[PDB]
Amino acid sequence: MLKIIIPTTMLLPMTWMSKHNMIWINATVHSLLISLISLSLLNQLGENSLNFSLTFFSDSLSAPLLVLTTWLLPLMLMASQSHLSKETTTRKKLYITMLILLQLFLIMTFTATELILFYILFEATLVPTLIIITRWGNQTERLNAGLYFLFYTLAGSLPLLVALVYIQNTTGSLNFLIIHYWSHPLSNSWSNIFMWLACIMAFMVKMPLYGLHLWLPKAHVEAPIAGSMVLAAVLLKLGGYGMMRITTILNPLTNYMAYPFLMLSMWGMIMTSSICLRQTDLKSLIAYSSVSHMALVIVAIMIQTPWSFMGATALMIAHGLTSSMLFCLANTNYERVHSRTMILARGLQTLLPLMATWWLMASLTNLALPPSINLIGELFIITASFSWSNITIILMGMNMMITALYSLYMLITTQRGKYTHHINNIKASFTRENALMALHILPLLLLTLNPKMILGPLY
Amino acid sequence: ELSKVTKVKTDRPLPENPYHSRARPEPNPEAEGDLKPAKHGSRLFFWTM
Repeated sequence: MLKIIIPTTMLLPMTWMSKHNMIWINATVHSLLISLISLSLLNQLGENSLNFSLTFFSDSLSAPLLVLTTWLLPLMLMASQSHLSKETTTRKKLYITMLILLQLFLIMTFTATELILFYILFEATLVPTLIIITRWGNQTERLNAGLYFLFYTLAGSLPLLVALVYIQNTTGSLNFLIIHYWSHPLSNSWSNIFMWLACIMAFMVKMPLYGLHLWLPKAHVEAPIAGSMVLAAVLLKLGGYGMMRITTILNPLTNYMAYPFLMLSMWGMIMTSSICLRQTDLKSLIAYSSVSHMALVIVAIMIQTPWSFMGATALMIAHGLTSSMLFCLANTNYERVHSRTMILARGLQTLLPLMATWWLMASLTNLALPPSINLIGELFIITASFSWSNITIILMGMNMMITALYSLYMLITTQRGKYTHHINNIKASFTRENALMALHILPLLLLTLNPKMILGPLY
Repeated sequence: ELSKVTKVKTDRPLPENPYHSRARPEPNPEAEGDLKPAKHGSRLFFWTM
């Protein structure tokens, strides 16, 4: 696995020792090369995981996420080139290094074989994120947003540390393979209930469960574009990956302990989609849409059926791509009008035609249009939940309807109508932004030809 | 001359246990042979060495 870790580390001295006219170019070149190399990790075996060594391993769950991170880093660089153009060279290098450290930490989380190493790195991801959100954010709310995010994550994760150490002491090991083979049923005692909670709430905070989701809108709104990109694409899927990894040792107590979280997510999807129906900030609308989409992944993980896990993996990948692209489009609009108000700039379908097509395709993917992987994941989760209980279909259908409603409402409000008269600074879209949207969309559409790659280890 | 330490030739046996001491407790087992490296190094969580 070091074939990906070592170049990621070498990115730092490269950027630090590169000329001020070549940081972005070199970073993009070698991040894209790293993604190309990490594409080799998709050759997963049917039954056994790829055990590179004692410390790192990868299965059909880790590989798609690793590829997504290695692919998203260049996209973040391209999106963050614009506003970080008048910054000094040292701060640009610092921002690039923060992004690289975040990517490295994400890789080592998705490849870790030890639960405690996974925890260490998955909590280490906070520091680069928090710095990015509180240092290069534009608003004055970036300070409160960073605190909310950091403290929600830590208050969720510290009991997870306690529980992991307790499990290490009792079972003797935290290795995923051993903890999977030497698995044992959990009794219905209060101690097991609280161990289950300690293991679950940490990831429930990460992928925002309805009620613990208040940090996501602040974090996604106040952070810069690249920060929002990671937070939406990978930092939310961290919780899902952790939950899918740890649910092995949390049975059969889950059957009875999942009801509160299942109900919370199945109602919060509707609540957050309705909130999206009545949002005035584009980034806030996208963040609440992300909450609504991750509610389905939470449900799928808490049901623990093979179709649910496949749908969860597919939805994670698809939602990461779609949310990142939506945030990039909103960033372009913001950099054009210097405001995040949705109703401020209207009739953009007549001034930026290709950007309108990008918005249309992104919204279609967001509302789970067949045969996109978004729909593949959503339909798999819906079938799994229907098998779990037939009543679930009502909430699932209502959520789908409201998602289509608010996505098309965003499309109509932004890229339709009469152009805003007074706004005169809307210049023709650059090649960089269009290339960013194309690099967001094309892998997403291509994955529908080979959906088996992102369907998880249970395919 | 009255302060010098003298030898006294007696016939009464020398007391075996003047303090009436109990049996001294058995000492702990004392060490072992040569040292060998730890089986898999420091078995501290994820550290392989």
